[PDB]
Amino acid sequence: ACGYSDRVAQLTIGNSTITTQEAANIVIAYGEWPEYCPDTDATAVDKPTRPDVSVNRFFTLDTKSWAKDSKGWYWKFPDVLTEVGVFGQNAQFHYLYRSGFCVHVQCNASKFHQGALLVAVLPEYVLGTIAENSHPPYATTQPGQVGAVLTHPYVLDAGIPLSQLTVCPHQWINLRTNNCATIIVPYMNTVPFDSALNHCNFGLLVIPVVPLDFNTGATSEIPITVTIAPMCAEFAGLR
Amino acid sequence: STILGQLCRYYTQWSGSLEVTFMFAGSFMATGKMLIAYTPPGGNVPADRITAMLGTHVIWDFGLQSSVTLVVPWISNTHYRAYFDYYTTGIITIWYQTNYVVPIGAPTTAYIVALAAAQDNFTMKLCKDTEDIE
Amino acid sequence: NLIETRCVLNHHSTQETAIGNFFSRAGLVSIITMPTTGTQNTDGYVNWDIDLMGYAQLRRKCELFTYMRFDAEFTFVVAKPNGELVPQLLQYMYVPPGAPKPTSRDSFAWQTATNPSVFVKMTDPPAQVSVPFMSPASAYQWFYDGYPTDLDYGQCPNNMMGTFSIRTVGIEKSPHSITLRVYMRIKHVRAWIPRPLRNQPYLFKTNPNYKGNDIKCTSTSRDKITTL
Repeated sequence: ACGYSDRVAQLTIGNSTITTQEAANIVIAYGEWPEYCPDTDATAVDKPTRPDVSVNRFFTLDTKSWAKDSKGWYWKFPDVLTEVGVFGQNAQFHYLYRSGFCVHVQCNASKFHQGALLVAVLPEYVLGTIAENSHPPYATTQPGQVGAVLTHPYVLDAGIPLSQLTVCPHQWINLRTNNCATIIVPYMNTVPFDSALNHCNFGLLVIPVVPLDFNTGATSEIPITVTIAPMCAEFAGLR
Repeated sequence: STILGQLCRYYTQWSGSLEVTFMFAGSFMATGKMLIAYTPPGGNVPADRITAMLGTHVIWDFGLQSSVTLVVPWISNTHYRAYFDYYTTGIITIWYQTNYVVPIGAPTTAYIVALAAAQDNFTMKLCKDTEDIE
Repeated sequence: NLIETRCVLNHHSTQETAIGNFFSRAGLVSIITMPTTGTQNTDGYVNWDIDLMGYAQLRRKCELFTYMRFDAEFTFVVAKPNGELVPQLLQYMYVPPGAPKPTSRDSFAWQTATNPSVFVKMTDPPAQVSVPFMSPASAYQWFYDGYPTDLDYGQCPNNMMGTFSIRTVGIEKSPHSITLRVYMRIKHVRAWIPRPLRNQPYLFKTNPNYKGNDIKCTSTSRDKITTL
């Protein structure tokens, strides 16, 4: 998406701005654009709440340091922002929820660093332990803002090959070229409005297929900043 | 130290918008992001980087722009004695969004120069000899 | 081996690969046995929850997708444990989701009109029926990254497909030992969201847990990157 030799821009949304480079190479999940839920009897006697106030802006998650041995990271949506800003209290005080996303991933490194990060989105990202029966904890199943680290990235902590994750809206980050990705994600469920707390419609993964390498003496940790922007986010109160 | 900060001392009231600029001077080989955040008048000072990201801010990748500008929306001063200022002003905070990154051969410590000034809607009234000299 | 002979110079029909034909064909999903008396048959009835994650072969095929909608067709092959057929009358009752299941060989559950039952003699050719898309949601889903309220993590109850109550008709018990094979065939298939294929032995019906002590490589290994 975004890489060297692209006119630097300054995208502003609400009370927030990010200096990101304009690169018309954005990933649009399953060839769809985030829209406003089709008429469903539930929001016919209870119109959907669409806070454009401090909910439609640019949320920046605490950067993550990338070292030679980092195994990967992941975030659950909407869980990640459930605890963040009005996007939290709004998604909580309102039973039902529905929203799409502009997901931006970005590295900062020298032209003497090297590494390859795969960035994909996976609907219904259920995980499994090492086992006897035992469903994963609540702290790793719904990590929130901080996210969680992958333990066995080869099977994606879900008994399924990483080698095949590109069958999903992915985006590569090859320091040697670009240094940032962008993904448009449309709401995906088996019902128009689900529960903003119980269910996580999808998971975001940032895995380093090609480890980070440099010659000692150069910054040993590469930052990986992730900015999130809700698109057409509605909420049903039912009152 | 600013021409503005000084010329205010020669007046009593004043109000308008200001624009603070930050210019990174490090080596052309370093990258990294800073989080410039404005905390409005009467507002609580950012607890940490995250609590400040929810307020009016600007992520500054100085790896892309060697300079960036913020604009204070509005401030007001109504000077009185008793000496106190009916100054309605916000605060500014610079946070390390990401760590400072540099390859081998470039200085591990860079500098930023801050500059401000009034915008076209800034005004002043009531002159009064300053207390800058002796 | 690798006999590089006989090259196919004609493209094949895209119909083959069509999800419809991929997920077609009837298949054995369950085998129930009601011998006269031994361990679990001093009763004379069986309650089988329509379970698809029964045979990993079928399951791994589905797991290829996140959400799936479809109609099913069931056929009942019945004969004694040794292949012999006798003139024994059978009753298969379909217990719809959120409906009372037989608990006794004669629970009133067997008389309830809303629980559709099918009658057929053992000599009669196999009984066949089509059970719709019972899900309350727009489609079944093999994965639910959430909670339905933790031990109940990933469990989606909007998938419950119903239960089949088998048993022999008659006040008395049946003198014969039975063993019926249940075949199921998906009709009208539609899939959304294709996900990575399984590459670790399955360890549970309800989740995707894998033996983390023994993680297997998707592709065999070789000596050198050049030995071919």
